[PDB]
Amino acid sequence: LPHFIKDDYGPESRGFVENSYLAGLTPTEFFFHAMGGREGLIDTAVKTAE
Amino acid sequence: PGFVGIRFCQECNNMLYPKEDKENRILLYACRNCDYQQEADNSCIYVNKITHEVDELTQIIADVSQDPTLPRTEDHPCQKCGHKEAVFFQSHSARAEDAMRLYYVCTAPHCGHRWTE
Amino acid sequence: VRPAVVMQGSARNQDDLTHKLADIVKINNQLRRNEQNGAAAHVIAEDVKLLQFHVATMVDNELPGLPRAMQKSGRPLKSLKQRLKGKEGRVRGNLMGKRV
Amino acid sequence: DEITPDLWQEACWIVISSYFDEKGLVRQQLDSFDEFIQMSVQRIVEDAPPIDLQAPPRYLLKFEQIYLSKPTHWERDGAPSPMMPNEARLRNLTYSAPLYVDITKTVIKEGEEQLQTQHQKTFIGKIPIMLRSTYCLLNGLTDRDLCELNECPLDPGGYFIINGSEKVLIAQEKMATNTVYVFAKKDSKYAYTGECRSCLENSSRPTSTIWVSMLARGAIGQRIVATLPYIKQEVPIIIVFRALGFVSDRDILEHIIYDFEDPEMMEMVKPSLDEAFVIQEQNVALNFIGSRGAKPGVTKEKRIKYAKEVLQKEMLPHVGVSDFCETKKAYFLGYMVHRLLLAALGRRELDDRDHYGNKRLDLAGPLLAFLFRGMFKNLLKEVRIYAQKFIDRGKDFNLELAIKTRIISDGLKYSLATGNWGDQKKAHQARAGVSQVLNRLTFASTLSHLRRLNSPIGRDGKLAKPRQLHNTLWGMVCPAETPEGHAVGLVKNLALMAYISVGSQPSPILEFLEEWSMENLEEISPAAIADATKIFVNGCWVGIHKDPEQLMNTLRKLRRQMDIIVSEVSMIRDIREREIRIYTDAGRICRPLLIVEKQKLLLKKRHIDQLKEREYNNYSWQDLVASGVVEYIDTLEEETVMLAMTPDDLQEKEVAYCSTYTHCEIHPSMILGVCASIIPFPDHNQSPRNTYQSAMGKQAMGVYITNFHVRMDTLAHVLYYPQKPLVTTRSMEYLRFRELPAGINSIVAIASYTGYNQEDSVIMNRSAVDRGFFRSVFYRSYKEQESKKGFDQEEVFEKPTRETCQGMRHAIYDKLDDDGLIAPGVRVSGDDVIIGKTVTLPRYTKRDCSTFLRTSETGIVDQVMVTLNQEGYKFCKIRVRSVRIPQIGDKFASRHGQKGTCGIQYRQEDMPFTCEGITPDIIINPHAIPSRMTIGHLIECLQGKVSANKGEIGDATPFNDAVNVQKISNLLSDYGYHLRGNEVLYNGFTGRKITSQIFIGPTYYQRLKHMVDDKIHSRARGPIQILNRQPMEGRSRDGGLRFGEMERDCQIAHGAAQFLRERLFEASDPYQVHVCNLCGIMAIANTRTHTYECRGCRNKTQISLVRMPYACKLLFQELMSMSIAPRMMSV
DNA sequence: GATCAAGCTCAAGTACTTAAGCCTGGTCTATACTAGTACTGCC
Ligand SMILES: [Zn+2]
Ligand SMILES: [Zn+2]
Ligand SMILES: [Zn+2]
Repeated sequence: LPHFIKDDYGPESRGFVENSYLAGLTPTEFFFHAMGGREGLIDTAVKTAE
Repeated sequence: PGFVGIRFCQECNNMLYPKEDKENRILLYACRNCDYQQEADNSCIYVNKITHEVDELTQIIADVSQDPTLPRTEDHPCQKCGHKEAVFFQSHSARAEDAMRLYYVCTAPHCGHRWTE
Repeated sequence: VRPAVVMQGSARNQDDLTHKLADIVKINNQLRRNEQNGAAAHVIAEDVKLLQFHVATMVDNELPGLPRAMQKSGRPLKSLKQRLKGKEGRVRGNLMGKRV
Repeated sequence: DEITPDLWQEACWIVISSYFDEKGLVRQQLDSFDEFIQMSVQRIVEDAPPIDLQAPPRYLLKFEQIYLSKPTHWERDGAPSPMMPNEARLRNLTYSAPLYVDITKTVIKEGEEQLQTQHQKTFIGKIPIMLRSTYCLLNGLTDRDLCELNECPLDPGGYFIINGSEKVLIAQEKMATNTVYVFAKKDSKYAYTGECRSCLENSSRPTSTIWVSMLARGAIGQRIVATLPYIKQEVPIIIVFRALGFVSDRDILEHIIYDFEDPEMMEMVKPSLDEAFVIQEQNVALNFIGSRGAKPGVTKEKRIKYAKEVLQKEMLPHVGVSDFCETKKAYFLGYMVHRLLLAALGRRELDDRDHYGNKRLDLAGPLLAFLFRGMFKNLLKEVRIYAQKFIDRGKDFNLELAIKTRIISDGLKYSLATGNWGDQKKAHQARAGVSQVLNRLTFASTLSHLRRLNSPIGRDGKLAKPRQLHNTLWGMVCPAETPEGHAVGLVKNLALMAYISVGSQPSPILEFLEEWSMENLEEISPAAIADATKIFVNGCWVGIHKDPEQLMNTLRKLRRQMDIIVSEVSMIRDIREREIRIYTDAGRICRPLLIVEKQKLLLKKRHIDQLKEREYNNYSWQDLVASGVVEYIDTLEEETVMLAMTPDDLQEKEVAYCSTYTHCEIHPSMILGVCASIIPFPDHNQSPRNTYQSAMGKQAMGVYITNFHVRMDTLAHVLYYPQKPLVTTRSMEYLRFRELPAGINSIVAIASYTGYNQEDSVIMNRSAVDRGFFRSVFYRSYKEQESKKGFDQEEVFEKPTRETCQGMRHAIYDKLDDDGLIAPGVRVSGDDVIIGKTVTLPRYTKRDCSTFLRTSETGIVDQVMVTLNQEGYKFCKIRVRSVRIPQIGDKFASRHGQKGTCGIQYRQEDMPFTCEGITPDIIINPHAIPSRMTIGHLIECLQGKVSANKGEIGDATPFNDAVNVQKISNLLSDYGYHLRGNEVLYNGFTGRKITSQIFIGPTYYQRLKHMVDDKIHSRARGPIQILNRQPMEGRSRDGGLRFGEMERDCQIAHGAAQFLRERLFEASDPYQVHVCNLCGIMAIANTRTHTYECRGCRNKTQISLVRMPYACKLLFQELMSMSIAPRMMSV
């Protein structure tokens, strides 16, 4: 994300959501979690045909 | 060893190909278009570095110090001028698997010093 | 096999097969007269070529290289092959699975 | 002066409110259409070539200027009158304006007999107008003027009206043009391929794609080739360079490799040179190209000329199509080869096809421009043929009669009506899906549809890479809003602050660059390109520069001062590659951001003050941008931008993370879209849930528009008592969800009661429903018109009668009036007749063609409207109303994906209750919470209980540290409730307390259009199709259910053969035929005269009856049609 | 005994077939040039 710096491999930058749902996710964590959800949705909508 | 550079003809500016003087047994660079010839000076016509021993410090340029998205650190001062601040980044270049090595550049203007720990 | 259903109005609309058979009969009659009377045989040739293309596109429209038999609006005809080719066809669309 | 952290939460939202008060929600659509009308059409008219026609006398027919008046309508009398959008929606008109073009025809024959003839404002065609655009009649009108005009002030516009249908152009994604992209296909003969979809700055829309590939290592070295357009054979780059007039190999290398000190580069380019050296002249190279060209080289002269013009017009047109530009083309192709070499040597990363910085959004502007160009070309074609066939007779011709205005009119109308983007005949070259019908189910659905994107990847494709949520969609697209069907990730939705660039001319930027120290590309020597910085403008390499740092600083100062460079212009300075890409292209999705200079924001407190008094000092977002406080950053520049999530990140910390920020986020919740902005606490839910909610908010009932009583829509759901959510996000104020809400705050209790809510189901309060809880009304509009298509038969509205009409159904026609139309307030049930129409025939002389109600509707006539359509024939619209009370089977859903059907309805006496007389309006199953992880749902219920007890609206903005569950619990404990929302409930049947204290509180629920009354279906020997005697398809036709292949397989596994036979033969299409026992072919049977014979075999005694499905008989007949002889041998 | 011709085998290139099920709504449907076909003023 543009919020981070280049060559940053830290857990946050790489999408380690350290917050729980009840606690709430920071915007970056939210976006990365959305990415993972997207992955799941695509797999669900793709495996069906095969 | 070093690589071998292209030699261009002086008449048509075309590439000179290697050839041997059968009578004198000497390496010449002759033009495939006109009848020009040159006495070779390296004696090597081909070099392929399969191990790819490339020094990325030559690929790095001082202008990278102007990138605001790069991280800066005060722990590695510049040895050429003594400036404290310096940006550091990875190789991030293909054909270099051990890319976790860090390359530093001095943020001082007109210095542009590059190095590695 | 080729029911002529009425459209939203009253004009009797003909089936795709009916239109294709109509074209076939047109070129067939033309060629028959061109062979009944001396037509130089050039037209006879061209006619046989067109007749072959019509007969082919009637049973199979997905001809590689050749143009698809078009109709109103530029849509391709539904050849007999397309009527039972696969899904929504006769075998898979009306025999193995059907409305009940 | 500086905004303190305590005032930041209010300041950022003040800025956001000013933004949405100035730009709006469909600004990209309105601006695209505006730019198309002011620039695209006029440019296409100038870009068309004057058609010189001559028999001698000659005519040029040059167009010079255009005029687009306001939308008007001409009745049959021909009087031009202003047409309102509401009038178009009602009369099924097309909201279009006439296009008048000035034409100049010059006659030149001989004897100095030259003369110009000017035809001012020649009506060339009609153009449909986008509602609320500059040329729309609703432009600049106040909300009161719109109310007087029966228009909704909240209607955003941004759509067209074609035949009365609201059509919206979906933004189509495409790969950026005029930019070099080096990819690498794993399974191909080429290792690396550097392509460039090239297109003229503002013309020649077809994007000539040029490839420069490298042959895979698998031969002496790796050869470089180029797949030029109009050539079906690859050509080594060296031939292309020599064909461009650079014959010396040194010159070629000077154009490709800028640093002769790179022996790796020389060694990588050597194989292509050694492979293409026999050619040493420009003529030989051009002949080679002409020999490889698609066109046959009948003569080398023509062959060579063919090539020359291809290399001058088709190869890299964005670089220039004029003559003497071979130097520019050579430099650009050299840079393309340089990029291919850098990728092959690994010093550069391959380009990502999903990076949205490498994509462009074709909006209504460029789409209508592409259509208008092609159609104007067809118009000039028809005018050419007309004038040719008239001058051929040696006589003048009238352009008024030559100009077939129907071409442009019906073309734009057809494209915007059907979605097939292209010629009406080219139904295969055209791409469908564009110009969809605007969704009017709820205001959120309308906004999302007007802010919808589209990726033409093809739903059939099974590659997940284009469907994945790329990192570059941050702030530009909603990560949650996307369909969950077969279009996941392909159909996207813009973010709240996302703005798609409209486009701008680069001429002023080019003049500024030349005015500074930049050196043009033809003026420099290749030796200067090594250390210098390259400068591209819209992808065209213009020149080089020496101090790119101060150059970028200057360009940025100009953009921040709204100087020569406008805000929509992108300026990305790649430092590693020493290049400065400037872009003015359209379709560049970008968003605003707060400039940060040191580690402090340029948005001082005086700015917030002026924006607070925005209604007095007329200080708007435009003034904020002009003050250099905000900047529009695009996805491609985000790579070079260092954002600060919040001003807190700009402070000094114990360990400095960045300390060199250059921009800041206005508010992170702006990354969400429209249907996702309504979700409260979306940062507390699993993302799939947020996606399902973004998909259902568009299905939720409400008040889709204020003038819903005036609109005669085909399908409309209105909720009786809409309520604004007690727990609201700060973005709803901009979505206007408070003004057109789509749900009701329900006292929901998460409990297991009588297990009538298990498996994602809910229990409703019958008493609440009796008090109007979630009650709604369903409006359905039926349209019909009387056509006088011919004198043989004419349609007319009139009460049919049994003695004169023929095809009168058994339904009674007494509900109709003598005019043939039903009256409002009349009760109508299924199969009843609402429009009595009769058509004259060639029980006699007239057939009944009346319009009945859809089956099983049972509504009441809301209103009836009568007018004249475009053809001046009578046209009626009947809006029927049906009151839908929520019942078992209706779908309800919260704002967290917690969707479910009403399992049962218990009365207030049977529902559980607190110590006080509060029964839950809805009871949902607790099992729906753990797996789905919709913690936002529980937090919403808690913030809602606190809001209801406190008398305020809970702030559920996604990322807000000022509101957490502990604070909400403390506030709830202040009103005498358990801090965790739980409450003691009593069993409504027995009054006993419930051992487990139930969780209960107000939660905003929504009712979805998916009712059970519209889905229940049954059939028993109903109608059948015509070709095959099988049941129809669909509820509307009383069709039957499909007993598919999977069902056949299941019954095979069960081994129920009798059942499988009943389902596939006896219950679908039982049939009998007579077959010849000898040849097995279907015989000719006549039961009436008991005669059965096979014409083939000449027998009439050996015939047998066979019980087969009609579809089987039809299959065998279709085989005999293909000459196959399927012989049914019964022995 | 050696060379040439014919036959057989192997590899590469081109073309053809399939892409889950069932279920609900909506909108839209060829120009384009043409000759004849009647009307209707004009004389
Ligand atoms: Zn030479
Ligand atoms: Zn230094
Ligand atoms: Zn027989």
